Amino acid sequence: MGFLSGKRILVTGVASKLSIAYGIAQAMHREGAELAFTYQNDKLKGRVEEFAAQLGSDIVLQCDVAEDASIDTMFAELGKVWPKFDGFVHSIGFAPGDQLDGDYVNAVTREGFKIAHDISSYSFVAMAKACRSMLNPGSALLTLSYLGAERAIPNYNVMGLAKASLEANVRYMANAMGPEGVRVNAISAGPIRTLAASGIKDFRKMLAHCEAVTPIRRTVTIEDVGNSAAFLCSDLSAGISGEVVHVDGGFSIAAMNE
Amino acid sequence: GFLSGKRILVTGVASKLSIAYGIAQAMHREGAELAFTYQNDKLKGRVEEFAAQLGSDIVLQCDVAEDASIDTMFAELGKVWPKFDGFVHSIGFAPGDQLDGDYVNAVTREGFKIAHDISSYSFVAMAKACRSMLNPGSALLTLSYLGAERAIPNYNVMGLAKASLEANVRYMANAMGPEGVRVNAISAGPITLAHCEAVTPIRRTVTIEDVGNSAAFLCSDLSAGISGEVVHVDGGFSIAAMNE
Ligand SMILES: NC(=O)c1ccc[n+]([C@@H]2O[C@H](COP(=O)([O-])OP(=O)(O)OC[C@H]3O[C@@H](n4cnc5c(N)ncnc54)[C@H](O)[C@@H]3O)[C@@H](O)[C@H]2O)c1
Ligand SMILES: NC(=O)c1ccc[n+]([C@@H]2O[C@H](COP(=O)([O-])OP(=O)(O)OC[C@H]3O[C@@H](n4cnc5c(N)ncnc54)[C@H](O)[C@@H]3O)[C@@H](O)[C@H]2O)c1
Ligand SMILES: Cc1c(C2CN(C(=O)/C=C/c3cnc4[nH]c(=O)ccc4c3)C2)oc2ccccc12
Ligand SMILES: Cc1c(C2CN(C(=O)/C=C/c3cnc4[nH]c(=O)ccc4c3)C2)oc2ccccc12
Repeated sequence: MGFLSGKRILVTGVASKLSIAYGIAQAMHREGAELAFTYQNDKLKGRVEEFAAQLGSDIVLQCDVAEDASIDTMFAELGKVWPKFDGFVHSIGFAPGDQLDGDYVNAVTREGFKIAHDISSYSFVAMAKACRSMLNPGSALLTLSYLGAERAIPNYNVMGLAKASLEANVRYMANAMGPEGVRVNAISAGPIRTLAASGIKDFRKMLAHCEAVTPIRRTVTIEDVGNSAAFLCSDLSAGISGEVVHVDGGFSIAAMNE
Repeated sequence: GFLSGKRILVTGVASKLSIAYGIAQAMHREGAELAFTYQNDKLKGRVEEFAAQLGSDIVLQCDVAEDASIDTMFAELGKVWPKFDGFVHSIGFAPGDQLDGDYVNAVTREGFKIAHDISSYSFVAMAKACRSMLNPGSALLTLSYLGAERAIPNYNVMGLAKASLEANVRYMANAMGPEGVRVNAISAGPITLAHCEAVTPIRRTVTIEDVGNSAAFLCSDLSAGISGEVVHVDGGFSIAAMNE
């Protein structure tokens, strides 16, 4: 048996085969995890349904985290099979295309601010509220974050005015939920390129440097991420709640090279 | 007067107890030329009254909720300070509702939006609206708390906005640096507003004067080498643990 044997985990944000959350799933299922899957809208149903086919899970349900009701009804349907389950993965994030443009001050708008903080940050706790009662004792939550949340990176702009908002969200959550036997963590992924660079400019060159400058001299993979995520979602990490773990190959710990 | 020859806009004065009041008090003390904002017909009275005390009387109606109010105040200010050297962001809100008991239970969609909207977005928003009036060696400032960095019971969604705000500060500095603008936050300790003393290194809380003279400094050219920085004016409470 692999660990997270015995566990039921819901995994959000699975757009593709190179979708990171595809990695989180892989690692988990590879370790005998029974999963469940949400898709955003009818456009992604497909499709993700098939990926869940691959990973041996029936459960396939719409969930547009913009709407409290959609999250409610999602979980309600999920309860039909999983009266209880053991945590979910939050690999959701968005900010209107225009938002991640050039100069931050220029580009950022109240609405772009609103959406980015709603979808990449609030949504995570939104889900936690709706399924709080459905969490077994010893279940864990995870969400995915970036170094933007910690530092100013061009054309990331409002994204971590969000990821920072989301980074604290982790903490307060982990704080409110421990008493009842729940751990909230987050992985600071390096890059790692998936459907997200669909608003990120300058990307082709962006990876090489920072590959020559990462302590390990390669970018981390959806496997590398999937792998720390599965551990952070398994009982092996029983003593880790409220921590923002970096999986960037050590990128954020170097400086001035070369 | 190490702040002399400078024109700074202070927001968020509402009482003698206000942080912004000590900031202004401290700022005039160092010969700064000051301007103020009110947010209510309520507040207009007191703010105007303190204006006279501090020798200035640029006093304008500004509610950071409305992108429109914002630009009109800046427009009105440009008439008297066509250009100036920065502003203090002593604002924060959560319709709370929110800062009572369990975090997850308390928090709501709207509540998350409103906190973030006023406590964090406002700060950049103003910055857009006066980009153009900012003289080189300008300084923006905002008042934060430790709840950004650590989960304080009952601070709840505010923590997340300050987190977002401090993020915001780092970005703003980075965007505005090529034009001589510095941005910083004071992570102030406990003291309008809304027993660390035993655990605090200096064995007392910071005071409006403490925070005052730091703002002053951060907004003067004496703090020339500091930008995008969250200075903990909390008496070293940030950095200690388990003091019996
Ligand atoms: N290098 C990277 O790509 C990188 C690095 C660090 C963190 N992250 C984070 O990891 C997560 C996954 O992004 P990714 O780029 O790896 O894969 P991705 O870009 O395919 O993930 C995007 C997901 O956003 C979701 N989404 C957007 N709006 C939604 C809504 N209203 N309702 C429901 N779902 C919605 C979709 O379900 C989609 O699967 C994001 O939170 C992202 O910020 C990515
Ligand atoms: N004293 C403390 O408890 C403490 C400690 C650390 C940090 N802070 C921070 O300092 C800042 C100021 O708080 P304070 O303690 O000085 O008193 P306060 O919170 O009463 O003053 C805040 C001011 O915000 C203004 N305001 C509210 N909504 C507004 C809007 N929509 N548009 C424009 N202005 C608006 C009001 O005029 C008010 O005087 C806040 O950002 C707070 O988070 C306060
Ligand atoms: C790597 C890397 C990233 C990672 C982190 N991931 C994201 O947060 C993506 C966010 C995002 C946010 N909003 C978006 N909106 C869109 O319309 C299309 C794609 C889109 C992506 C991609 O962001 C960077 C910004 C600057 C430089 C490098 C990176
Ligand atoms: C409080 C509060 C705020 C802002 C002002 N900020 C603060 O000054 C916060 C101070 C604070 C916040 N949390 C704290 N937590 C503690 O446990 C003990 C000290 C402590 C102090 C939060 O905006 C509001 C809007 C409506 C209603 C209440 C508030």
